[PDB]
Amino acid sequence: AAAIGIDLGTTYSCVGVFQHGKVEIIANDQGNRTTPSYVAFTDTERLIGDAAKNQVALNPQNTVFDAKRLIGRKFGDPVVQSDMKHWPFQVINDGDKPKVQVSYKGETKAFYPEEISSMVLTKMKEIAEAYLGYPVTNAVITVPAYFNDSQRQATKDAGVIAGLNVLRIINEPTAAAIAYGLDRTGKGERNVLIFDLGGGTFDVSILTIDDGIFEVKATAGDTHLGGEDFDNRLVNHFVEEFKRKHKKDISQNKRAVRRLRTACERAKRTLSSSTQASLEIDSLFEGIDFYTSITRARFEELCSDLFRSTLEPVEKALRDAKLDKAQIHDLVLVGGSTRIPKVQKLLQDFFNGRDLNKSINPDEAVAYGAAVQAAILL
Ligand SMILES: Nc1ncnc2c1ncn2[C@@H]1O[C@H](COP(=O)(O)OP(=O)(O)O)[C@@H](O)[C@H]1O
Ligand SMILES: [Mg+2]
Ligand code: NA
Repeated sequence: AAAIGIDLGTTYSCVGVFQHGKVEIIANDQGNRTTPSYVAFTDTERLIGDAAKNQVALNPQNTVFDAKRLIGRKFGDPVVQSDMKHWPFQVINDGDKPKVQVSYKGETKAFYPEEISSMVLTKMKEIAEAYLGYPVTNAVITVPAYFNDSQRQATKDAGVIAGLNVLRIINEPTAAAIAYGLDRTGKGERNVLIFDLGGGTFDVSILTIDDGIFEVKATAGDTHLGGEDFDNRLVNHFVEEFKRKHKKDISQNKRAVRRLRTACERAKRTLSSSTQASLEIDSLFEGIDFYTSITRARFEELCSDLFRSTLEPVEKALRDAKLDKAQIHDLVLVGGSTRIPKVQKLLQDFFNGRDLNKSINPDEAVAYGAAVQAAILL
């Protein structure tokens, strides 16, 4: 019975399995190799993953996401108080622990963050079981390197609730290094920089590896910079373009904006491989169809300040680790947003033309390494 490796992401989760000498990343019901970390409650159903994200415009108060920002924290934690103000769902205090309160099957219900995350883990477990054809019970789950003991415990608890035997909780940047075989060095210190630009967060880690032992030397980043911010820059551009062309301001209509945001996230992905993308949304606002386009160059201009800002935490991490650029042996790209060509150019230029490790889809690298580690531990 194969053990699985699970990246339980802030915005997207991913599951892999090591089998027959190789890692397979497992696609879900809709054919997608990553799954949104969303759960929604309706009058009749609990929806998890793609199905939950796909109805967020319809049902915002009862569609939960960002549980990883709450997990293992206390209600009065300044991070929780601050993050709350930008979620459409209600967070309440039950004994200084946060709970999310929703309507389900006509009743008010409340769940701890680890219960919400357990629902995402259940889906990841089910996706794996459908592919393997038998039940899976053992898993490695990853967490950010900066998670404390309470956040690690709560993550393990989420796995227990989902029916998993959690073999180990390992750090995300460590998992990514393992995916590339960087744990095998021989004697001698190797310094690895993991540049992880995901959907909601930006993490830079410098690892030193010595005889297969990992040390985290420095971490930096920004817990509120990621792909979602690039989507919002596109949204704002198109709200303005709609206002010009149709002299109407859609910004007040929450449903129109959410539908526009969905379309922008899709166009953004297209711009990683093409130089132009089309947007076609029927009946966006008061019956008006919005059919337009955007070039890669314009997208890069709209986000240029955000892209450039990713280099300051790199500089900071190097300083805290007391390392020069030349002393970094390997650069590893992690996170879906590192597929953006301008982000790759900025990092490569900053490192004076060095190669980037990017042969493993960056949004899959953490699950990949977790899967390798799971098989070892079994
Ligand atoms: N081809 C692509 N081009 C640009 N951004 C992408 C692409 N594919 C995925 N993304 C972005 O990656 C982000 C999710 O990153 P990921 O690493 O999968 O999640 P997490 O940060 O939750 O671990 C989303 O913002 C998504 O739009
Ligand atoms: Mg991630
Ligand atoms: Na992820």
